[PDB]
Amino acid sequence: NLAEIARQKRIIKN
Amino acid sequence: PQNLAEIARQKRIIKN
Amino acid sequence: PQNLAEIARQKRIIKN
Amino acid sequence: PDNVMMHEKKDGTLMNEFTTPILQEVMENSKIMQLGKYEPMEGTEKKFTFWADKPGAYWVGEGQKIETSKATWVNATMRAFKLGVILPVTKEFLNYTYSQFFEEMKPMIAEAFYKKFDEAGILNQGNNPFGKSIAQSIEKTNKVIKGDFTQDNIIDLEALLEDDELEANAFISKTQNRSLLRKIVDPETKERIYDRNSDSLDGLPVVNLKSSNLKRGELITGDFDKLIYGIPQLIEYKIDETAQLSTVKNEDGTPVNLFEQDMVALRATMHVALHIADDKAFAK
Amino acid sequence: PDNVMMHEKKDGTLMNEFTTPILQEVMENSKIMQLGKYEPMEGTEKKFTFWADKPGAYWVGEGQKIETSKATWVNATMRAFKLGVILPVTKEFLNYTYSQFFEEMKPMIAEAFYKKFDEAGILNQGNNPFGKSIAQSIEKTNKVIKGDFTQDNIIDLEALLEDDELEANAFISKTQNRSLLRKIVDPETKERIYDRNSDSLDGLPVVNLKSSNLKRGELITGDFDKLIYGIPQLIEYKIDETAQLSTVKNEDGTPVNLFEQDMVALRATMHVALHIADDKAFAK
Amino acid sequence: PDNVMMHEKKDGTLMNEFTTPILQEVMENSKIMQLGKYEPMEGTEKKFTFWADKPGAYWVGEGQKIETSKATWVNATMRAFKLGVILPVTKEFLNYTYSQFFEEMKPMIAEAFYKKFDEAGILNQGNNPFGKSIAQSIEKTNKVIKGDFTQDNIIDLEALLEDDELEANAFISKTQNRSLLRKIVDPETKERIYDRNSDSLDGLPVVNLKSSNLKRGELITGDFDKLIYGIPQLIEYKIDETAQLSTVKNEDGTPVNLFEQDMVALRATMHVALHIADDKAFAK
Repeated sequence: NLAEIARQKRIIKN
Repeated sequence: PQNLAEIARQKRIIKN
Repeated sequence: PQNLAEIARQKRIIKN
Repeated sequence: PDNVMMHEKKDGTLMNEFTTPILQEVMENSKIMQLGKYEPMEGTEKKFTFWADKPGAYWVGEGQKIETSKATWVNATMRAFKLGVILPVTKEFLNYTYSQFFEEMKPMIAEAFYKKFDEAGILNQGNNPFGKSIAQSIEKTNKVIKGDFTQDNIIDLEALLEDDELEANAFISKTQNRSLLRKIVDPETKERIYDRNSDSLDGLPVVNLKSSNLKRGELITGDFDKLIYGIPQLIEYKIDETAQLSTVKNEDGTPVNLFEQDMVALRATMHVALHIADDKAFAK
Repeated sequence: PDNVMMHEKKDGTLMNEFTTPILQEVMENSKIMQLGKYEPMEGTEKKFTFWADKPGAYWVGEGQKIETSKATWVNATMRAFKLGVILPVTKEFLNYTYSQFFEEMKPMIAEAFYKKFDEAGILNQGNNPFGKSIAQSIEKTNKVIKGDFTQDNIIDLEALLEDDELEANAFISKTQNRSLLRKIVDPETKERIYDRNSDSLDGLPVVNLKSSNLKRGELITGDFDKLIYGIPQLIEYKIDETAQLSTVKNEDGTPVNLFEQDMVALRATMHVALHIADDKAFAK
Repeated sequence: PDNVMMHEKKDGTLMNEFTTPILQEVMENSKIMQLGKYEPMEGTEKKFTFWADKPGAYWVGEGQKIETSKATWVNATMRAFKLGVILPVTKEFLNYTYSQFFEEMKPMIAEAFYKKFDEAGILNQGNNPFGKSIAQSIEKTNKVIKGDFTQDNIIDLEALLEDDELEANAFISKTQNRSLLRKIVDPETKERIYDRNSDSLDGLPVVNLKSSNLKRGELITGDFDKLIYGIPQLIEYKIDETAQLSTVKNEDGTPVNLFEQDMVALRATMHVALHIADDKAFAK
C-alpha cells in the first residue's frame, strides 16, 4: 500500500 | 502481622 | 520455554 | 468495534480507515519521502539489496551480483497538545465523534512528523537519530567543495559520486540559499543553471527544506529507503509536560492551566547507501 | 474477591496473601531486619524499660532508680519502577493477571526497600531520618576503635560492649572488608578467626551490607526492635516524576516518554535500646 | 500430529517433546548453564535496571539516581554431517521415524552447539559473538592479576569483585591447571584451600572448561543472563555447500558423492553485569 502510494506521488521517475 | 513475626523467628539468622 | 525454565533452575551446579 | 457515534475512549490503537490518510499527508509534506523509496513492514524487518543479472545463456564471464541484508529499528513520537486543549475532550469529542476528530487533526500532526523526519534525517541537529544519517555518511566518506558558486564545481559533486558508486539524482537546498543560484550564468550561452520556475540545476528535481540550519549547502542522494509501519496509538493524559512550553518561559501545567492533550507515535526508520557529496564554506 | 482472573486495577490495597511473600523477600535481603526481632504494632506503640528494687514487708530507703518511656513512628516508602518500564500498558498485564504480576515484581521491589532502609537506618545518611539509629547512638556513647585488624582489637571492641553489661550477638562488615578479615591468624593459637564457609567472625554471624557508606568498619547488634504495619499497597502510574532521573539529565515523564510505573508505600517503624559498638579506620 | 509412525517430512520445526531432551544435553555439557542464570524471551527482549530513590512523604532527598535500559539479540546455526553417517532412508528412516532420529544424534548437533556458545561467551575468539562477553568485560574493567597460585593471590583475585560490592560464586579453570591448584599450601590454618575430592576452590564449585585458549589461570562467574527461545528448525536436503570439504582436496558436492546433511539452528542470547575477574602469570 505505502510503497504503491509513494511511487504514485513521488517526484523521481513517473 | 502475627504470622510475619512467626515467619521472622523461623527465617532469622540465629533462631531463638 | 516454561519447562526449560524449570530445568534450567533444577539442573545447575550452584543452588538446587 | 467502534465506528463513528461517540468518543469516550482515551487509549488504544486507531482504526486503519482514519490512520492511512495521515500517512498520505506525512509523505506529501516530507521532502525525504520525495527523495527516498517506501516499502512495507511490521515492527522490525530484514530485507535484501542491489540488482541481479540474467542467467540462461551459455556463459562467458560477467561481473558478480552483490547482495547484503539490512535491519530496521527505532520508533517516533508526538505530544499533540494544541488541538486537544482547544476542543475540551470527552463531551466536545462526543459531538465531534471518533471520525471528525482525526479528520480535523490530520493536517498538523503530519507536518509535525515531517519536520522531525527531515531534521533528524539529512543532519544530526534533529532530536531523534537512529544510527545512520546523511551528515554522518559525509564524515566517513569525506568529499567537500569549499565556498564555490561557479559552473564547474556543480559538476564536481556529481563527478565525485559518478566514480565511486553510480548515477546522481536529486538535489536539496533551503529558501535563503536560492537567489544566489539564479544569479549564476554561463559565459558561452545566455542561460541560467538554476531555473526559477522549475527547481533543477542539471535538470534533476530540487526540493526546499524549511529547517533553519544551513547557510551554503548542497548534497546528492539517489537510492534511499524511507520506512513507516502505520500504528499511531493515541493516549490522552492531563499532567505536567517536559517538551510543551506555555506562552512565555514557564513549564506547561495541564492540571493548573485547565487544558487537555493527546499523544501520537509513528515508526520512523531509514537506511543509507554510504556515498554522498557535500559543500560548505570556510573563509576564516 | 480478586485472585487470578484479570488485572485492570490501578489503585488497590494488596491482600495479606501477597503481603507475606513480598515481606519474606525483604526479610532476607535487609541486614538490620535479619538481626532484629519484630513485635507487631499498628500506627504507634508505647514501650517502657527498666526494672525495680523490691523487698518483702520491710523496705529500707534505697534503690528508687529511674523508669523510662518511649514511643515510635515514621515510614519507609520505596518505588518499583523496573517491572513497569520492562512491561508496558495494562492489556499486556491482563494476560499476566493479578497473581502473575506480583511474583515477577517480587525481587525488584524487595531489593529496593532494604537499600534505602539501611542507607538511612544504620548509617544516618539517606534522606528519611527518624532519630533512632545505629550511627546516631554511637554519637551519644563513644564506642570508637582505631583502624587495625588484629584479634586483640576485636576483643577490645567486644570488651567495650561488656563494660555496660551487654553481650555480643552478630556482626556487620562490608563486602569489600571481607578480604582483610580472613587474613588474620594468631601466632600462638594457630587458627583463623573469620571463617569463610560459615560466615562468622568470632563464632558470631557477620552480615554483608551492600550500601557504600563504609570502608574498613565493623558494626555489632543484639537487642534490637524493627516493626512493620499494614500493607505494601500498589498504584499504577502514568504521570510525571521529580525524584527519578532519565539517564542524562531530564526527568521520568511517564506519559511524555511512554512508560508505565508503579508506586508501593510500605510502612516500617524502628526502636533502639542503645549501647551498640563500631570500629572505624583512623589512618592519619 | 507427528510422534513415531514414519519419517518423510524434510523441512519443519521440532516438537517440544524432542526439543527439551536435545537441549538438556547442551545445558549439562556447557560451562554456562551450569554456572549462570536463565529467563524466557520472545525474539529480542529488552531489560531495564537500577534502583530508584523514593521519599517517605517527608523530604524528596538530595541523592538523585539514574535508570539504565538494555537489550539482547543474535542467534546460532549448526549443519552436521551425522545424518550422512546414518543415511539409509528406505529401511532405517521408516523404522526410526521422528523419534529414533533425534536419539541417534542427541549427543551430536547438541555437542557442536554447546562448545561454540562457551567459545564465543567466556572467551571471545569466535566469529559469532554479540558484544557482551566475559573477556570483553575484563578488557573494559581491568581486573587482571599477574602471579602464581598462592593463597593470598586467590584471596586477592576474589577481592576484586568484593571491592565493587559483589559476591563471588564459582570458578572457571581447565583440567591442566588442577596440578597447580594441588600445591596451594597455606602458611597458616588448614594448609589446603582446594578440595581434592569435590572440585571446589574456596567452597565454590570449579567448572572445568576444556578449551584450547586457556593456559594457566582462573575466571570467576556468578551474574549471567542466558536467554534461549523458539523451538529449533530442521531441514533435509542433499546439496552442494560453498564452504566445507568433501574428502581431502575438493568442495563437497552431493551429485559427486551421496551424503546427507542435517541442520539445527537454536536461537540463544547472553548478558553480563560487567564486573568479572581474571588471573594470569607474570611476564618475565
